[PDB]
Amino acid sequence: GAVSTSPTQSFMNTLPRRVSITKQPKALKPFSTGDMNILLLENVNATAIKIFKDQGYQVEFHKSSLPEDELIEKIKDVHAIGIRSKTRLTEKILQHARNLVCIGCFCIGTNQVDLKYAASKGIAVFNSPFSNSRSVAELVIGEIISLARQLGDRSIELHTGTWNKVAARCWEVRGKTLGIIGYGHIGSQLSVLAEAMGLHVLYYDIVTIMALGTARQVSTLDELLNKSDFVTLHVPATPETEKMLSAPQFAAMKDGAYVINASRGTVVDIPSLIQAVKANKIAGAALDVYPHEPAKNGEGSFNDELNSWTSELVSLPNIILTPHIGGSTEEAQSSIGIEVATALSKYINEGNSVGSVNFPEVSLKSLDYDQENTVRVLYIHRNVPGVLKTVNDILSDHNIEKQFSDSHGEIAYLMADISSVNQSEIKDIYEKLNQTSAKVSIRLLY
Amino acid sequence: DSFQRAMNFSGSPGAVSTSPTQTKQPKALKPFSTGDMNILLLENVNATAIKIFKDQGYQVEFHKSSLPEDELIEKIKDVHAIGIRSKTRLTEKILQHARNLVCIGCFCIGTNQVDLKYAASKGIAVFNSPFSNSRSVAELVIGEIISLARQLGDRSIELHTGTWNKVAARCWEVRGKTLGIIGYGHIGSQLSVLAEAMGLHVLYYDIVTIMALGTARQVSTLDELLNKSDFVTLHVPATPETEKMLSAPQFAAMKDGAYVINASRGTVVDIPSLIQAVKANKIAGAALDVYPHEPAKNGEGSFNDELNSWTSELVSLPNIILTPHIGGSTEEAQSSIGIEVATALSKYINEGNSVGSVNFPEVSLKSLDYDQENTVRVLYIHRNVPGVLKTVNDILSDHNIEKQFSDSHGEIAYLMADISSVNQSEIKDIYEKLNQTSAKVSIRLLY
Amino acid sequence: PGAVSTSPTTGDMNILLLENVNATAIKIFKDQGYQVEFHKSSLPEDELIEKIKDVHAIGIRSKTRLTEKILQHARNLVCIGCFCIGTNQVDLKYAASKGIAVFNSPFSNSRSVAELVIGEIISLARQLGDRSIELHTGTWNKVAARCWEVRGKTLGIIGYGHIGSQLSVLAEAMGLHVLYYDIVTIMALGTARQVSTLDELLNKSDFVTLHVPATPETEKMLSAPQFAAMKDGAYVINASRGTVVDIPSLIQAVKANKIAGAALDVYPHEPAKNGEGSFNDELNSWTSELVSLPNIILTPHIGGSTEEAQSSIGIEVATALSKYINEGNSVGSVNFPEVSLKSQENTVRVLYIHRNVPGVLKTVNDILSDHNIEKQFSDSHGEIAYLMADISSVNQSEIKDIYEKLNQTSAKVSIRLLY
Amino acid sequence: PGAVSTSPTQNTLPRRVSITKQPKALKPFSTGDMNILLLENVNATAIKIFKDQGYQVEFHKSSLPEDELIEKIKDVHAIGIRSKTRLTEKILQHARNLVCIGCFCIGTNQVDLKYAASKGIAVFNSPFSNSRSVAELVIGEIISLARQLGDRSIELHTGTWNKVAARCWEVRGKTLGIIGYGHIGSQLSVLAEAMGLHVLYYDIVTIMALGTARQVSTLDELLNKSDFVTLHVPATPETEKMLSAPQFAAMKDGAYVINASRGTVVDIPSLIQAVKANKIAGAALDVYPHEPAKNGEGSFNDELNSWTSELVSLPNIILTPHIGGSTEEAQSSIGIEVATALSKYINEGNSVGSVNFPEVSLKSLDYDQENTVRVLYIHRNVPGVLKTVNDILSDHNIEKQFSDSHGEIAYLMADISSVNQSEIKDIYEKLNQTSAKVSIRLLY
Ligand SMILES: NC(=O)c1ccc[n+]([C@@H]2O[C@H](COP(=O)([O-])OP(=O)(O)OC[C@H]3O[C@@H](n4cnc5c(N)ncnc54)[C@H](O)[C@@H]3O)[C@@H](O)[C@H]2O)c1
Ligand SMILES: NC(=O)c1ccc[n+]([C@@H]2O[C@H](COP(=O)([O-])OP(=O)(O)OC[C@H]3O[C@@H](n4cnc5c(N)ncnc54)[C@H](O)[C@@H]3O)[C@@H](O)[C@H]2O)c1
Ligand SMILES: NC(=O)c1ccc[n+]([C@@H]2O[C@H](COP(=O)([O-])OP(=O)(O)OC[C@H]3O[C@@H](n4cnc5c(N)ncnc54)[C@H](O)[C@@H]3O)[C@@H](O)[C@H]2O)c1
Ligand SMILES: NC(=O)c1ccc[n+]([C@@H]2O[C@H](COP(=O)([O-])OP(=O)(O)OC[C@H]3O[C@@H](n4cnc5c(N)ncnc54)[C@H](O)[C@@H]3O)[C@@H](O)[C@H]2O)c1
Ligand SMILES: O=C(O)CC[C@@H](O)C(=O)O
Repeated sequence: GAVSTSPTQSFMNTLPRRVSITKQPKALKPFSTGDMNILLLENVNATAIKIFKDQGYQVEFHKSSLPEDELIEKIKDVHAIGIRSKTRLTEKILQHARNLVCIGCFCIGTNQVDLKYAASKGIAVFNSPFSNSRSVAELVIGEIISLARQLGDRSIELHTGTWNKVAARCWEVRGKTLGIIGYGHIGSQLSVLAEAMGLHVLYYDIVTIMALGTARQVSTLDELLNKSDFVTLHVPATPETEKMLSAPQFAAMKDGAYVINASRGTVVDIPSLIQAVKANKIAGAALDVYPHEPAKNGEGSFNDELNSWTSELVSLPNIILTPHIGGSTEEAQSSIGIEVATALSKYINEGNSVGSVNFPEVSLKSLDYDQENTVRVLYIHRNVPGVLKTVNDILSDHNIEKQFSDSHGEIAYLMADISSVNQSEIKDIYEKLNQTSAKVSIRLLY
Repeated sequence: DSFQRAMNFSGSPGAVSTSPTQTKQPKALKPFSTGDMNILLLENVNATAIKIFKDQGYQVEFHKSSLPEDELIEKIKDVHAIGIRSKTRLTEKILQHARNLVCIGCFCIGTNQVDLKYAASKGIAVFNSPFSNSRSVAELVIGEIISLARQLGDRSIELHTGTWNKVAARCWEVRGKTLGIIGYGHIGSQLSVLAEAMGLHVLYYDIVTIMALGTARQVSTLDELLNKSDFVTLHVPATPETEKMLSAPQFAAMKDGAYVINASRGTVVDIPSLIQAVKANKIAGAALDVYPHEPAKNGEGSFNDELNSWTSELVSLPNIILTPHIGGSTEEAQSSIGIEVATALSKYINEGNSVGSVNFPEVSLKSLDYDQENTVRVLYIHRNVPGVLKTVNDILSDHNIEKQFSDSHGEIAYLMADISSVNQSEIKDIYEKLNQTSAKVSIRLLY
Repeated sequence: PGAVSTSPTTGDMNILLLENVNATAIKIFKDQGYQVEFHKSSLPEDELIEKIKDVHAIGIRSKTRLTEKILQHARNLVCIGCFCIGTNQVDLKYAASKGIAVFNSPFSNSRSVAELVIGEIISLARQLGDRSIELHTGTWNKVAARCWEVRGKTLGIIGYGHIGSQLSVLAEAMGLHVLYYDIVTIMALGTARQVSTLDELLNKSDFVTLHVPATPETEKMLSAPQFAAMKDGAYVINASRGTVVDIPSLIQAVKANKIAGAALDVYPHEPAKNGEGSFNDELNSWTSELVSLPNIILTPHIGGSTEEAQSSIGIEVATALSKYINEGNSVGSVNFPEVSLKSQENTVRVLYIHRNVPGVLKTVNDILSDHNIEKQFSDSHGEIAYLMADISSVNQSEIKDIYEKLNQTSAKVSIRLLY
Repeated sequence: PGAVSTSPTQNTLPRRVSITKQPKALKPFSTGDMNILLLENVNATAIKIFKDQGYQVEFHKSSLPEDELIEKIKDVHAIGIRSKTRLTEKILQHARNLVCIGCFCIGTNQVDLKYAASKGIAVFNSPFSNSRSVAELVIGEIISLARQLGDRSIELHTGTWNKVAARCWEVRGKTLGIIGYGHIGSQLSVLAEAMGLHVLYYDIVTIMALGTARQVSTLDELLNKSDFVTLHVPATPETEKMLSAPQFAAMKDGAYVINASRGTVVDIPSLIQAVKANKIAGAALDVYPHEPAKNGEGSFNDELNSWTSELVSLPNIILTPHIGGSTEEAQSSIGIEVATALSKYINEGNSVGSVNFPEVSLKSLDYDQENTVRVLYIHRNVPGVLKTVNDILSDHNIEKQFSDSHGEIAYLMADISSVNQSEIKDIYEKLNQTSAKVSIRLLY
């Protein structure tokens, strides 16, 4: 009835990637310490080895994990350690790590590390949560097509001599609808690929999320299950996602629809999927993840003793099974290398703990090249009253340009930039802070 | 002199200048011959075709496979149109018995299963569907690119037999990789756009200069494409030049750990040389939809050393995807073929329209309006000799001819004429006169 | 879809060009080797008569009247090019009666009009015209009130034809939502939506624009009741036809602050020529009223007045006349049957224009019966018909014989043989 | 002869709603109600955001005489202005309660930023809210100039019918040269491509193109190859008169010039001369070297800019009075940006995006952090102040703390737990009598 102001809101005025004309960051070196020793285990990617050697750190590399007694001896001298999933950094092991500044988990998982014990010794732990997104999104595009045309079945037939040309119930993916459960890093990336392959994209999330492209958020999962040809899961493991696709969800789906799970091994009830496929309700499925997975690669590893429905699952048509290869590419392993090595490096060189999984997240803008006589104090301490009183007293002869402290449990982390400090005064500040009683670990960068 | 004002002509001062630019209802018609229309459909044509024919009111007989030769002969005696696919062989042996047949539908690309020349000689028009499977093949390839990049087939076969084998080594994200398309035709150009959207660089080789879609680039030699591509895929016709165009020297021109995809034609790759390139770790994987020798029917021991001798060798190799000519085996493709060919046969029967025919002159005329009473359409198939239009236009000379179109194709020609103000007495007279001209091959009148 | 299911899917030829047709046309004709005479305006009737007695093709635009009085003297004329949409300046029936084919350019101005509208949308949304007129007379008047970003607003297109569908894609790219009303079901481009009633479009649109023909149904189709159906402070654009809007009712809707602005390219009465006192109360009585209103953009029928449009007309019509002369192709002709044939030695093409009566193909195909006819196409248009036949193995002696025989048939209107 | 190998690897989320813990809402100590004063007809979106916080809001459509402004500002905690209200030291000296200033506009020169910072007063503005509005204006002027729309309409409004297709063009296929590929330039780029123009841009920085725009290394390459040239640059000494006689000579015959950036960036006498010589076919100007302070009837004339009578007598010139950002949507977005900024500064102490202040903020306290106070301590960047402050707070655990400096001023923000109402008053009075203190608030 009246022309009127459109819904416009200022955060939608964006700017493309450009080159700053910044001032050179001052490079900072620790007090009293010599060479940084990095130990990398479990065949971390060469991108990581390179980033560390270019800093001038000494790097020791291993393709697998170490026996516990060998790991103990090596870890005594080491300043940073990179691991993946199979190295268990327990208190038994970390108690001997007198020099360790940080731990890199070159992977998503961090449970192999006793995070709380580590924090208690002032050891920051970093990981790579989102480095595998593109690899999983592409896997799914490939499985959509592969399921749509029963590729796996065709190839297995031909490899054993059966020629079975079938158009019945095989589809062009253009025009079909993809239902994405969880519009996160993977879900939103998959959305754009799926639209490019000519699918209509619906998504269900527990949060209101701005769509990419022409994807549509649906308010209930049953709308998504009702209207989707392909349903795919990109959710975390929570109690709410635990078995969130079970018999009633498969009944809500279309006859001859398809199910894809490269999220978490718990999110699908497999006995109910097996039964939905056997009833010809579900036309095919692709699983990358299972309730129980072997610890190592091997030849009889995937069987009825690991998951009891294995012999049933294997005997079904149009089932694609993969052994957790969602993120298993050279590009992903290489990006993890860069993300985590860069993270450890910024923590060592600048004290930046943003993205740490067990630590307060603290950082400060870099000092300029030309800020002569400025020191950065990195003070990890016990989260009790009276500690900033102590510290800011010790530093009170010098102007503090800026300072940031934050806490995480029983631990806290102060970072302060102080100006006009000569080398005599630096040694004095170090020894004073080193004999405070709240101190867990201290480092000064100059 | 006037050659400076000619190099500063196709160059310019600098001037703003013009950019480089660039209802009535159809009357439905029925033949003069009594007894309707029998359609025979073989080899499991799609339901879209069955529906189009029944809605015309034709009597339709449907079969899911082909017939023995003796059964096919007896059925074809009464039939007015026959739909087939690749495995029904309409030889002269069979078509000699087809006294009523007006047209043949090939619900597929190939027409070699039909003796097209014998058919044309009897005034039988043949129709097919060349370009209906394009999207289906392009999507197959996108899926095999990813599947090969990630060794999906190998992973699944392992797990189905109980082997857990997680591998990132030489498994890749296809974003950033380069796709080399050999043959930038209907399928190649479609695949190009998909591949860019999946974040591949696309190069293509063709024997002709073709305008790129998107930001694909044409390379002048195949070896440049083989040198620069991570994935190589073939979308070419079967010519003597494409016969074994990827052999040992082309695999040596390719990258270490590159990939080969062939959903074009069974002859275009030399398989013993591919087997050898894979065994030497030169080629990291391959997907084949088509083979030199393919079984005639689906079956359990059909794909073996007796059909192609290197079968047992090929199957024992890692990261090999084998499919049984399923490039165009989708519901959407089979359904579009259904509609294209059944619409074509239907317009040929109801209106005489032979456009898109593979063995016939291509002739058609605008539909007559609903309300054009007393108008007949003459469909006269004859021998392409002088003096035939003289004869025909004489026979019709008492009636105004609203329009007429004749065209020739070899020894056969096809006249189509719309004549107004014709009563039923005069119609029978025209029919019997045209039916006893000596140039006549077959005649039909629609009113 | 409650189950996964299938998805949807030659230097003898004299050309005379009048009224300043575009150079693209002059070039196409000279590259054929035709002799070309060009004029920037039209000719007096007596001069036109003398020139036309030898002309084989004539190009005109809107102001040259090819009456029977003039065409009766055109002994050589094969065809007429209208380098424009309109053809009423030509007596089409008399022309057809002499075997003269007439061609025009209906759809060459589509992009030019669609861009004009995108510009007027923005200009009206921000009162640009008013701002500039103010400043040109010294008034500084910065105004944000009721001025809008077009992003998010809705465009209502009446008539989703060549112009409407082109405008649709532009408007979406500028971030408008597009609704359209047409009297026919038309598949949308992009994410435009067809609305089943005009009143729904008027109710839901911020900008309303007209791209319809002049029919009795479009005659004054936007009047007082349609402006009442529109939003307060909505906008009206008419670059279709001068009759389609009731202007006194638009004036009244603007005066009542119902309509916030309007752009008109077309009027009920327009001057014949450019001039200084041409647009006034004697031409349309509401002129002084219309002019005194805020946020009204007035243009003098410039919707298709670009270099690119004039240039495309040049190419379309000159190519058409050229294919008619060189190949007999009459497809796109406005007053003639539409006939053409796919374009070695010893083949002739017979072009026989004749009276549409029985017995004529009998006569003609008799005359040609010593020679094989490879193909042949005849069609009719009223009292006239047009045969085109390709005959093989013909030497120049036999060609002259066929010509003289066809030239003395009684149904004949005009004949030409191409070899 | 090649080897397949790792691609060159370079993950966001789309905007989403948080399902965190409910933010604890915080109220200042010694203060009662927050009074907001809004001048110069700020948009209703701002009035609404402030009343929903429960602030008392006084609104005016214009600016105030200096003596009235002085009296009102004595009580006021936040003031919103636009370009014409001059907040000098003369006026701000009497601002005993003022916590912050909103500039509901891009410009902040009307405010004495340094004096303000010296009294602990944070100033906020809206730099980039007008981008889309300017980009659309330009698309409209491109078309309007290409078709001489303005000239046609002026003619008809006076009774002249003048149909012209000569040197009138479809913009499809033409080239747009964007000088300054910033917020406006990059937005315009995408629009222009959609209207079928080829886009070149010149910038002093390497900027990744949107779409199929192409960065050119020199300005004269852009001037040489463009049909339409448009300016979206800041006022620097390098942009001062950056289009003058030599740049117009580098441009195409019958090309077009658009300036909705800054009033100084084009040399107008040289543009007038290029148009008169038929070098430049048309121009649109939104901005001038001298502009009137207010709307009025004889404001734009030879006394303001001497070439006015010359400029106005030329064909195909579009003149607008600084309306690049004058839309409902732009004014409304400014409303939201600045009112939200002032509100977060008042309610949470967040000074990020401040133009004259250290940029400090802390994650919100949870609903269930009972007995926590937030200390907002604006002081002098001199040694020994954190010693004093962290001493005063040393009976309480500090959960977190962030101090940063900007010249002679610094700003500490500290979250302290387990504080009852007795102890809160004690901390306030101690911090209020520290010698480094400029201003202090506590939120609890
Ligand atoms: N298969 C593999 O090898 C592999 C590799 C990488 C990641 N992953 C897994 O994939 C999943 C997604 O990774 P990501 O980075 O995209 O996650 P993300 O955290 O970026 O996003 C997950 C999404 O799930 C949504 N969500 C949470 N609970 C939900 C619920 N109950 N219903 C619906 N939506 C819900 C969240 O709102 C969010 O949008 C995780 O489980 C991750 O560990 C697996
Ligand atoms: N696998 C299947 O089920 C299936 C399905 C459909 C089509 N096909 C086949 O795919 C192929 C492509 O079909 P299309 O529709 O895209 O064909 P098309 O005719 O449109 O394109 C083929 C292209 O190959 C080019 N070409 C020919 N010889 C070449 C050579 N020696 N080197 C490089 N380029 C060459 C041609 O110039 C042309 O541009 C054909 O063999 C067709 O039969 C297979
Ligand atoms: N101003 C100019 O200089 C200029 C230039 C070119 C064309 N035009 C005119 O613009 C108009 C549109 O031209 P076009 O090329 O798009 O024509 P078109 O014939 O392609 O489009 C007309 C459309 O309007 C629809 N329509 C007809 N009557 C209708 C009605 N009563 N209500 C709603 N829809 C109706 C038709 O079905 C069709 O889709 C015509 O009048 C044409 O002559 C003007
Ligand atoms: N007319 C109005 O009402 C109005 C409205 C909004 C903005 N503006 C003005 O428009 C301009 C653009 O605003 P914005 O938000 O895009 O600015 P921005 O700061 O995002 O972009 C300016 C761009 O200019 C580039 N640059 C700087 N100096 C340059 C030079 N000498 N030559 C070329 N490029 C140069 C910068 O690198 C940057 O990319 C500013 O002057 C702004 O004040 C005017
Ligand atoms: O081209 C002309 O002569 C102007 C009028 C023209 O628009 C027409 O009648 O189509």
